[PDB]
Amino acid sequence: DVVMTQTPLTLSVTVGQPASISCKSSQSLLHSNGKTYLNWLLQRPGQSPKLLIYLVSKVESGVPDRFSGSGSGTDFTLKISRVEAEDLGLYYCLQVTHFPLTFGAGTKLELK
Amino acid sequence: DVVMTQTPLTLSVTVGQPASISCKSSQSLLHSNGKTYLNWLLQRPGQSPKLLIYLVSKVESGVPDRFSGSGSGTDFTLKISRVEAEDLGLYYCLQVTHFPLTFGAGTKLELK
Amino acid sequence: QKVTQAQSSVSMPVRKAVTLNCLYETSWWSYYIFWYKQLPSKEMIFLIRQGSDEQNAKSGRYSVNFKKAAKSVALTISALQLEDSAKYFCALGDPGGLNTDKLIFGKGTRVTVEPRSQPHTKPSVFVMKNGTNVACLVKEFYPKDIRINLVSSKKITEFDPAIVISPSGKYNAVKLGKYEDSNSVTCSVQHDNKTVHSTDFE
Amino acid sequence: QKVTQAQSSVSMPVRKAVTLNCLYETSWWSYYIFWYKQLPSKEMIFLIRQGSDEQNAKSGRYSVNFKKAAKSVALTISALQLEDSAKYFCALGDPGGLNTDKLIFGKGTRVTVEPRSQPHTKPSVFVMKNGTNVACLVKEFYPKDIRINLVSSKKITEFDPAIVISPSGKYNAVKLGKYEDSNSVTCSVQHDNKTVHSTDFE
Amino acid sequence: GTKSVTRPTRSSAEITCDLTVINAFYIHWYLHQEGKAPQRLLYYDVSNSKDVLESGLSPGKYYTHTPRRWSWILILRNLIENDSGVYYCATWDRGNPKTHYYKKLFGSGTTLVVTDKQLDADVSPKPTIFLPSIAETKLQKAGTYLCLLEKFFPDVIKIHWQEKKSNTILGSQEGNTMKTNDTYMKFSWLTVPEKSLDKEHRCIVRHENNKNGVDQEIIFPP
Amino acid sequence: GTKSVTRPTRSSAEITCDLTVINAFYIHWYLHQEGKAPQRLLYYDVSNSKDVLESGLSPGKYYTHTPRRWSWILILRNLIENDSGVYYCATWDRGNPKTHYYKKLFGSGTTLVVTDKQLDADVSPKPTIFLPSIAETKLQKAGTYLCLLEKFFPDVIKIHWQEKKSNTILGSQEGNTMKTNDTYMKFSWLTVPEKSLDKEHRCIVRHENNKNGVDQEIIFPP
Amino acid sequence: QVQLQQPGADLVRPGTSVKLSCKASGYTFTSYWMHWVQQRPGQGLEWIGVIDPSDSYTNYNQKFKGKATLTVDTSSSTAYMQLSSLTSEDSAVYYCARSDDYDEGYFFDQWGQGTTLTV
Amino acid sequence: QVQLQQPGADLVRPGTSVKLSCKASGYTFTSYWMHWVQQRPGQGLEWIGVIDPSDSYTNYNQKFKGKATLTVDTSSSTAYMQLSSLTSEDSAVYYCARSDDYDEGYFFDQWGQGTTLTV
Ligand SMILES: *[C@@H]1O[C@H](CO)[C@@H](O[C@@H]2O[C@H](CO)[C@@H](O)[C@H](O)[C@H]2NC(C)=O)[C@H](O)[C@H]1NC(C)=O
Ligand SMILES: *[C@@H]1O[C@H](CO)[C@@H](O[C@@H]2O[C@H](CO)[C@@H](O)[C@H](O)[C@H]2NC(C)=O)[C@H](O)[C@H]1NC(C)=O
Ligand SMILES: *[C@@H]1O[C@H](CO)[C@@H](O)[C@H](O)[C@H]1NC(C)=O
Ligand SMILES: *[C@@H]1O[C@H](CO)[C@@H](O)[C@H](O)[C@H]1NC(C)=O
Ligand SMILES: *[C@@H]1O[C@H](CO)[C@@H](O)[C@H](O)[C@H]1NC(C)=O
Ligand SMILES: *[C@@H]1O[C@H](CO)[C@@H](O)[C@H](O)[C@H]1NC(C)=O
Repeated sequence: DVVMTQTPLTLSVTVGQPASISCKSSQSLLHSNGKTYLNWLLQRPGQSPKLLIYLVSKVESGVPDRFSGSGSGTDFTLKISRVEAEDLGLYYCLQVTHFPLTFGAGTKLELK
Repeated sequence: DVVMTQTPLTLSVTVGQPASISCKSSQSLLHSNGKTYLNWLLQRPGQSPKLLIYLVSKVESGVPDRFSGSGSGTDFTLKISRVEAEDLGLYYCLQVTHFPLTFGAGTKLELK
Repeated sequence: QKVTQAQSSVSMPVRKAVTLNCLYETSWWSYYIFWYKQLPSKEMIFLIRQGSDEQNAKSGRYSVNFKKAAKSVALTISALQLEDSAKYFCALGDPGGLNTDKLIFGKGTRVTVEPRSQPHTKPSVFVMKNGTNVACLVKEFYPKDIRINLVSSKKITEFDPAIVISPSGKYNAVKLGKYEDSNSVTCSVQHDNKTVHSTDFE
Repeated sequence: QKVTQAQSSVSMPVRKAVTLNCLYETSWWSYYIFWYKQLPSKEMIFLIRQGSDEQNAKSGRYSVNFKKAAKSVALTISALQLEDSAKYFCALGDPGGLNTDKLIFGKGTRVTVEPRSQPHTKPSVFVMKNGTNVACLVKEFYPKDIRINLVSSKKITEFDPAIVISPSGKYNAVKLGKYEDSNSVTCSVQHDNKTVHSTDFE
Repeated sequence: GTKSVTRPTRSSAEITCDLTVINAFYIHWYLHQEGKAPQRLLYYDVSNSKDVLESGLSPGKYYTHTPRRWSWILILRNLIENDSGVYYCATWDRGNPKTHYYKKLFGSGTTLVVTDKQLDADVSPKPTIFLPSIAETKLQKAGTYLCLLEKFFPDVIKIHWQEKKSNTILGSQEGNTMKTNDTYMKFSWLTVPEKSLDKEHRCIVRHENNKNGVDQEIIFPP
Repeated sequence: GTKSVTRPTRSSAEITCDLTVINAFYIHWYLHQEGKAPQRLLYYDVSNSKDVLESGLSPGKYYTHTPRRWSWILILRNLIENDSGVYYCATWDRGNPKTHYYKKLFGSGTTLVVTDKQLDADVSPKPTIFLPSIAETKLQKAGTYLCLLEKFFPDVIKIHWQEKKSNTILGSQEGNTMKTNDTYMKFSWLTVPEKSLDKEHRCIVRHENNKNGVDQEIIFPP
Repeated sequence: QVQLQQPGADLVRPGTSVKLSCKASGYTFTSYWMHWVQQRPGQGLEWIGVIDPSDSYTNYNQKFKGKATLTVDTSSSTAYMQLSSLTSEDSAVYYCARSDDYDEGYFFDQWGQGTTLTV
Repeated sequence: QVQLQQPGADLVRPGTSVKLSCKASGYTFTSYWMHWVQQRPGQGLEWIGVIDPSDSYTNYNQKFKGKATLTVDTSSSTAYMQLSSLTSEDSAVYYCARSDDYDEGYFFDQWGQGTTLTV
């Protein structure tokens, strides 16, 4: 089936340094409908996960402008221009174009 | 049923003397058709009987004019104006209007 | 065309011959005349067809006495059986070369065959009963003149006697009535000036 | 009067809404407009009747967008089910006060309900055989785009694959063929750029 | 093949054609009322499948259904009292070794009765049979059964005796139909010799309004 | 109550009215061909028992038989290729608690096919069923029966699965009719879970030209 | 000339059914009935029965009913009697005679020679 | 404000079927799917299944198929899961989330508080 793979799977990043998290898929995520689906979800430890990025490029309302998304084909990447104290937690790239709805391995954000 | 009765049932009559034989019936012989039936039959001994008188009054052809018939109701009578040597034998009055077809007792003709 | 049959009811003895008339008026030059028999079971059976330009045709026991200028044809039936009691229809037919041509029938006469002229016979009288119904049976009398009388006290309904021909050649009569006293009924037959009772045979 | 329906074939997802047009020309003052549904079993079922002098009537999931001067009425079906795939006929009716009045129908459109927009699913492939006939079965694939190929050597006759909706909400396909070597056939599915063989599950 | 069909007023009636002829070209229909001459009502052309009515008849009253090949049925609408009678299905015959055109083959005839048929109750024949009198067989040495039927409205009734099996058809004298109030009544009898009382006899009565839609059967004691 | 009637050219056809309405006053008849709008052919007045044809139709072609009370049948003569289609028996409805005159009740519709029907052989459906694949139940844990029918001329065919008893109606996807030479062919399938293979299933196929004049029944292995 | 003749005589054992014949010639055999009549020795005639050949219609005496059966062969113009259960008393002279149509005068036109049946 | 809440926690014995609920309010409950997702302690999320309330159309993960049954009560606007054959490994935090129509952008709009199901 479809399985996601997150490359760094850990990131001890200090404040103010932009960072990039890349995830790849076994098969293309370009739906026959005409869109590609990849949700970048942020899980703050102790509470429920919140959605950061939907439709690869777009960003959910109520989210700071530092977060951004890019990529295509089978490889995508989330970018954080500015890393703050509220970005620490876990990050998942989630693929919904194929029904098994596989989740990513999980990227843990830490600080130096 | 219907039964005939001959009164004399014997007649020793000499030549040339007219004779009368009467027979009576229990019921009237007037058929609903419109006729009465009474046959006077002559049986010469040794041969088959021959019919003398039919329909009471009429006479069969080939018979001498001496024989005649009369009567009505329930009583009839055969008359022989002249008695000859060829009239000897037996005589029957036969009734056919009722189906049992009863025959008469029989009148024997003899000579003195 | 118009076909009329004069006779309304004809009765003949067995083994005799009968003749039925048929008057008709036509307009064509050449025509045909057919005779049909209708049994009591309503079955029209073809009997004979006489060619107008032909002689008096004969078919079995049926003959036609036809003359071209007569404008009247009679059917003669010889040696009448007992099953010839039927209704005879005379039909006039247009030239049969076409298939639309119809037959125009007359009112039709009726033929009945009584037993031959026979000597008288004393009939036998019997009584049957199942329930309130009572049946008086009279057997084997040739003279049709008969008067079956049922003697009882509570006659509720009465039916006219049925008189039919028998296979033996004589007449059988049956009279049906409704009586409360089923076993108290008697039968009297006034046939040929003689009286017959039902108990004379018991 | 004359009624024409523009659409010839309409396809909509489940739980969505569809609209079918009906153009018509009339001459009377007051008329009526009816909508009828014909199932695949040929059963005309009444859907809605819109009073000409009345407002836009609503009956269940069916609505009519009617304006007196529009001379065109459209039927809106909301929350489409899966059993609504039928033939829709638009009928114009003369004033129904009399009983001789007829309904004049249009050519009628066709409505099909495809499964809702769904994520892709890998279909499962199996093979059945009884005699020379061979059946290739493909189960549970959402994208209709599919190419079932039967690989053998003595294809005598072939039948176009039948693709239907399933109770699960996805597509089932069956392809039937005639093959002398019944057990020597293989199945290949070129679905969603990926290849599936029948032996991948044995 | 004789039959009767009873129908109410304003109903529709079907009359079957008993002819089994083949490759016919025209089928004529004849009406025979009581006391009147038979007269043709119409004729159906099967080459063009069109029925032609005799002059003086209202169109839309008759019809010649052809449900199968070589099978015809006449259909009557708006039945009224006058419609009763007997209906014959007839046809000419074409060709012969000697071209006589001898006859016009006629059907078995079907009686049609038109009644009110709204106050009509059950009018199937109800048998009340009779037993032989012992005094009769005492001297005459024979038995005379009597199968009585009563209270039936359609007078078209066929009573014949078959003893135990159909092959034994016995001649049985029969009286004429007698009208009792609105219904009819009939009675038949059979005389059997000494070598007949050891079996059972049936007066197999056929009637249109008979129960179960089939002919009755009345067993007699031996 | 759907049905099909196949007839040759020049024959006559009967189409039954499935409406069970009571005290009706008019009965309209609608023809629906393929690719064309439904159109009314005639309407029968039962008050006067007279059928009125739409303008432009030749009289003597149709008829509205009424064999019983509240039962109607349309009779067609001189059948030709154009006569095929679907026939609907329809009627308006009179009265209501709220006088809507809402609808025109429509019949079940009867398909009529007109063919040559002289070179036609026996065209009853001939089933060639299929068995579940063991590999399919090996992992998917289900069985997929397949009831195949072939070589039937009247395409009006109703295939539904009833398992062992009629109360068990199973949803069964079915492919469209496929034309093979002059005849037609069809195939249906049913998917059953693990708790279904212990019984027997029947694809009860109803077809007009089916043998014995009754619907077939094909038993499946468990 | 009309002529009916019969076998001259016959001798049978008791208990054996016998057959008697009356050959007729010289006239229309159909139009006239045939009457069989017995005659015991020393007694008058006794009517046995009548057979009509055209319709083969037969009537028998009440006493002789069943004992005597009358039949006709129209092809050969013959009339036969079958006698059953012969005993001592069933020996007599048997005669066949010709009758008429009963509507225009009934009579016994001619007689045969008879047959003296003895047991 | 759209809000979905779940029971805070639950403690059951192994081998007992359990029922989980996700109460939703403040939005059109019909127009959005409901996705159930599990989370093992110390591991990432794992999708369980999806239920469409309008048509009650449910899809399940291959591994969790049969174990979890999804149902909806539209009258009370609730979504329930039935868990069968509970064992040691079937203890995790279960979450309900809201989705969109998949044709104009798919996302997980909101999440509940979850429920830490322990055996
Ligand atoms: C008198 O009539 C009654 C009424 O039919 C006869 O009773 C029938 O007897 C037969 C004998 O086989 C039964 O099968 C019928 O069911 C009886 N019918 C009834 C009771 O309605 C009775 O037998 C007649 N009496 C006779 C012939 O002596
Ligand atoms: C393949 O098709 C044949 C032909 O129909 C099937 O044979 C039938 O088997 C059933 C079993 O109940 C019998 O009742 C029928 O009489 C058979 N029909 C015949 C011999 O014509 C056969 O079962 C099918 N193979 C399968 C299902 O595996
Ligand atoms: C699509 O198919 C091509 C065939 O060459 C293959 O190279 C490519 O990887 C496939 N893509 C996916 C996503 O399966
Ligand atoms: C006829 O009947 C009357 C009745 O008085 C009777 O006197 C007479 O004798 C009867 N005749 C016959 C021949 O029975
Ligand atoms: C007809 O039945 C009535 C019933 O009251 C009865 O009074 C009358 O006598 C019957 N008539 C006949 C002719 O049977
Ligand atoms: C029709 O049958 C003929 C028989 O010769 C065959 O050649 C042909 O291929 C068949 N066609 C179809 C479409 O089945």
